[PDB]
Amino acid sequence: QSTEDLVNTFLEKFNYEAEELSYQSSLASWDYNTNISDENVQKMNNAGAKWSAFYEEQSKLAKTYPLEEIQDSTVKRQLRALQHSGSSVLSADKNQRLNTILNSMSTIYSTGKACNPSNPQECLLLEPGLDDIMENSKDYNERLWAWEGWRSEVGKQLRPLYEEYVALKNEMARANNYEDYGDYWRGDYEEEWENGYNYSRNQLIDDVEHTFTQIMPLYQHLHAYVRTKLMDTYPSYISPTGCLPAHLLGDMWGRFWTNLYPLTVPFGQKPNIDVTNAMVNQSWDARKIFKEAEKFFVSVGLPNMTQGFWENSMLTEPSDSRKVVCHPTAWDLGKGDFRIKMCTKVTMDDFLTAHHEMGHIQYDMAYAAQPFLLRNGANEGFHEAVGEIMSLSAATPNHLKNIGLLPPSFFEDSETEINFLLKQALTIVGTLPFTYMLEKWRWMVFKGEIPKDQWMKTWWEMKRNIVGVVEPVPHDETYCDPASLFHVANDYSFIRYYTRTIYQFQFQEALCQIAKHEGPLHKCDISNSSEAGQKLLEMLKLGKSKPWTYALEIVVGAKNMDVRPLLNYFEPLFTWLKEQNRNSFVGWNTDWSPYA
Amino acid sequence: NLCPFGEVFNATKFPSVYAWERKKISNCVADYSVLYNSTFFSTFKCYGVSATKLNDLCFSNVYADSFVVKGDDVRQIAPGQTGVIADYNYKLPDDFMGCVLAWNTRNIDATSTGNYNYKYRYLRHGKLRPFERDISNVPFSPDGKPCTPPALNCYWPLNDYGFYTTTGIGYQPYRVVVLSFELLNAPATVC
Ligand SMILES: [Zn+2]
Repeated sequence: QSTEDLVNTFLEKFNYEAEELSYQSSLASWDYNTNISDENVQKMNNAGAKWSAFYEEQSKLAKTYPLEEIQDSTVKRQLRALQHSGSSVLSADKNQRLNTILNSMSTIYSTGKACNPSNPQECLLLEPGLDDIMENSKDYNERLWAWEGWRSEVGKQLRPLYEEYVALKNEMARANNYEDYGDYWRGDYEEEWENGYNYSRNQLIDDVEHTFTQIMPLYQHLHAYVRTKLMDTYPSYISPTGCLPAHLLGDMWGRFWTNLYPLTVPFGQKPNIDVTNAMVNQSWDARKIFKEAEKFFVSVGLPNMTQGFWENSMLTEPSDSRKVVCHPTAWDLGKGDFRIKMCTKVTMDDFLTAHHEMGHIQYDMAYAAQPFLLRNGANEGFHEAVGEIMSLSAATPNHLKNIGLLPPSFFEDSETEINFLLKQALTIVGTLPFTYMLEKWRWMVFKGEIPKDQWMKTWWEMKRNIVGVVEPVPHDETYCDPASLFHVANDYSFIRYYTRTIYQFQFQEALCQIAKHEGPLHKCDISNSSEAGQKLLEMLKLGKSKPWTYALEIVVGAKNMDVRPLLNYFEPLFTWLKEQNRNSFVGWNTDWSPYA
Repeated sequence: NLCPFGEVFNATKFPSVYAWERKKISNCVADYSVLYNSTFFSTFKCYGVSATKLNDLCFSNVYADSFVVKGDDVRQIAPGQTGVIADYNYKLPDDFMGCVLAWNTRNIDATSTGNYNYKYRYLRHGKLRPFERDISNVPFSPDGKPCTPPALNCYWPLNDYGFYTTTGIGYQPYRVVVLSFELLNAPATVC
């Protein structure tokens, strides 16, 4: 019996046991989501616990098996995944202390309440109140109270925990041999393969910097345009040259520029197309909407949906007693069971949502043949990107005309195209600078480049330099602004979002080329092209068996991330933006402060 | 001489694949007409014979093999196609074939909580030779010297199938009867 013979038999049985328990846990979760009741919670917890315990034992058994000895790449990848064992190394009470810190911060974020200065009695919870206020208010005073209040109560409480938070995370990382918690995080992108598919954690950081420098011009032009539009609503408040105030961006954390759109529409008179009432006129139903989405996938050549999925999936909001989670989700229960849980109302947005959910389910179907350890998307970004491109093609007018919801007579015009492009830009272009800086700061803090005494100071300076955002009122070291965001509080990496956006555009450009669409990238539809679907399918099939660089190469011909397709998509808008911003100043000055 | 083939065709319980039951039906006459007509069988394939001539053909010492396998395993029951269950649980001689019948029986054999009664053998030393039955439950280990409970590298050879109602069709339980026809070993028991 050789080294790998022992390894393969062990992996052999691990898989069998895992499949059964994973399924039981999944079923319990589905039951709780569909009907919310207390014992459904209890049953859910019990199933989850056993699955986790089983995994830990297997991981320990895996680690006492040399990996270098194995000579088969497929087997080694599988053993590698079982062998990671990241938190096992840390001491038990160190373990306990860390768990307590994490639970505490999550609770503080969830229960945090900010009370109005003007009315002591009025106190607003973030989830059903504070966001609404920030979303709708056009009053500088009101936006300010909300921003400051959340800042003061939650951030100050969070900071002592956060500091202890950081120290222990770094300690376990070094015990696990990673230099710091940051590369512990950076490890997933890292891949090793013999003929130049090698990737390393060091390389990822450099690649991110290069992409950022390239998209820099487009962002600044957008910043200038937004600058002028807001000047109309808030003339006294914003001095042109100066950076935009943080509170006025429309989101508490400023992640998305989407809600600024009513203020910023390029052409007020022309309306963005909506087919909702057309669906109402034609008596469309939720089942009807799903059926049409399935048809789009069939024409591109990807397999149609399963018999079983239609029956078990909850496609409509349950009536009467049952209580449900509103958020749409796609479920791969396991054992051949695929379900989508959502509440569907007849609206244009829902038609688009259905297409996106279906895309996720298709990839799940594609990688089923792969082994249990390898049954996943190649990288964090890839799975989301695959769902996204499908929605884009559904949204194009030609597809709607073929459906018949859009009349044949309707002709798109230049004004509508510009309006559509700007709306897209606010959501896509705006998010990238924020995402980059957030991850930037966290990584530096983990390695210790930034001293604790200067943590807030550095964070605010960075915001001015990169995102062109300046704090309304100065903030003390006691405040912990990064912690206020949910992902930071709940320890979730945000690097995935940046990468996904780059991947999606590359995929679209390549697919359109196979389809031979002639014209603008925004106009292209991949519908009714068998060939485009086929090559997408090949990438979907491989799953995690081979590296991410290899997979990207198969569909687009390039091993690395390329920001050029993103620029091509937004090029017509860019020319228009340049003409508007030719007269006004381009760029921002860090010095200007609202507080001054 | 005609005897109903219905009762082994339909039974309360069909055994597990590792303990495949062998039935000798001889001097029992089946028209074979219903075989062609009914669509009760999702898959009906006779590798050995065209089956157009089955009704006229005289049958000697026919054998029925009954077992429950999941749907994916049905193709494994074919000439060659060794895989795992053909290799370790039921072996079909490549030269000799009769008719294979497979039908989904999800509602009878599967339930929401699940049915774990059926079993398959995933680990064995050596390969099953044609039409040979291994019923033994050894402790198992590639090095020999079996360690009965928690030691490294020793594992039990039998795994439960775990059929569930919510699962996909390949996962859903299939009951399969393989009839094997011995040609001219003795004067035909069935004519
Ligand atoms: Zn998604």
